[PDB]
Amino acid sequence: PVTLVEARYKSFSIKMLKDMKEGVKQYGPNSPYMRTLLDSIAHGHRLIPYDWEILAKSSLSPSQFLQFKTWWIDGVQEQVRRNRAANPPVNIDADQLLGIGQNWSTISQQALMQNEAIEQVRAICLRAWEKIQDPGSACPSFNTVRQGSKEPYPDFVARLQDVAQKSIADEKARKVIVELMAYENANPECQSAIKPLKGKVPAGSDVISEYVKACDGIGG
Amino acid sequence: PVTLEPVEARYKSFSIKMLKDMKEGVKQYGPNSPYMRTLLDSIAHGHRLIPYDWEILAKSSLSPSQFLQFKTWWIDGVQEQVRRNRAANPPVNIDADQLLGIGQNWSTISQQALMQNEAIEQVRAICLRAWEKIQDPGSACPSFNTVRQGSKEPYPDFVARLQDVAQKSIADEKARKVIVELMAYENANPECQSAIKPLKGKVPAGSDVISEYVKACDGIGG
Repeated sequence: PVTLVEARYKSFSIKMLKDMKEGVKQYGPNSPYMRTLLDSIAHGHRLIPYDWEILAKSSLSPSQFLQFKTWWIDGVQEQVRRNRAANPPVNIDADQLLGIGQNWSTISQQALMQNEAIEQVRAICLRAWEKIQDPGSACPSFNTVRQGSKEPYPDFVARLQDVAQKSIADEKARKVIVELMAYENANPECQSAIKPLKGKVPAGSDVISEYVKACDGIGG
Repeated sequence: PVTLEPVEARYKSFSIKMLKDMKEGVKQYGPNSPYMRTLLDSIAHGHRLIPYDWEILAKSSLSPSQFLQFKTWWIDGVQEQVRRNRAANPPVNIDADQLLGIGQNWSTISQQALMQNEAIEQVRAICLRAWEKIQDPGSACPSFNTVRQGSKEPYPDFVARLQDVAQKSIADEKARKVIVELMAYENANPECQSAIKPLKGKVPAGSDVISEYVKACDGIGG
């Protein structure tokens, strides 16, 4: 990252890259430990689009760098359409956020970027990292995730909370969908255990807290 | 119906539309739908119905196998009114041949057009209870042991059958209220008995028992 009297760009150490690879390989790219570590890296530095490529290339499988680059390209193609419709329109084109082109293809040209382009490339890079799949799997639809027999209830809810995180982009639309689907796809035991509790949050609680509290020793 | 205009009491028959919609109601919804009960009550309470007009309105708007029941329960409901019309002091001068519209003194329209209002309320309360025992066109009234909720049947469709049985068998409604609330638990399938068991014996406020029962079986039926 770059350090603010002029712009000086220094690569990462070996320890940071070793920790990132050892995290991604063992726990997954979207385990909560990796999200916490990645947000601590990104919010605590000044990342140019060179550094997202250096970080993601040296940490991900080659089957996952393709997905990272693809959803980065999709995110900047949608962010450009909201950038020209401004009043005044901002001078943030596609080739300034992708880190390629004629005027933006070397680290000396990129190190003189403003705060708004930094905070705009950060959100689309994080949303790109949020969509990277696990090595052997594909993202399923909501018709497939059902609590099978002999399976705990929070293990069932924590699959829905991830499926609704890869697909749907708005959090308010995530909450209503997972609150609805937590009752329809449940086992008959947890459905009968959860039916007298529906639509009743007592005080300062989440709905799914009382839901997982309700059916508790049911499966096993 | 008859009109008391200057007094003088003239007789006028029903219209054609007033008989036509009564027949089209009875034929389609049933004789004891909630629509026909209010329609018949609005006809009866807002007019002056002598026992000729009840027979005209009942003959022109019912099946041939249901006039045989209306006339029968009319006869049985006047066989028990005189037992409470001479055995209560002072005994009133209302004989059997006045509420039935037959005999020698009460057999023509001009004779029947001059009855007193106590006899009018009495024949009204007999006929409205006679109408509540007419059966659907192919059915006999079952007993309380045979109205059991079958599997894959919703709950309000079962409680409605219970109230339909209890409206034909019991004449007192205060005893109707306390039997449906017991049979609603006693005659349900186990999928609603297990869902209704923790609720028995308490209602919070502003409610009754039979709606707090049906709230707890919201999605259990098939």
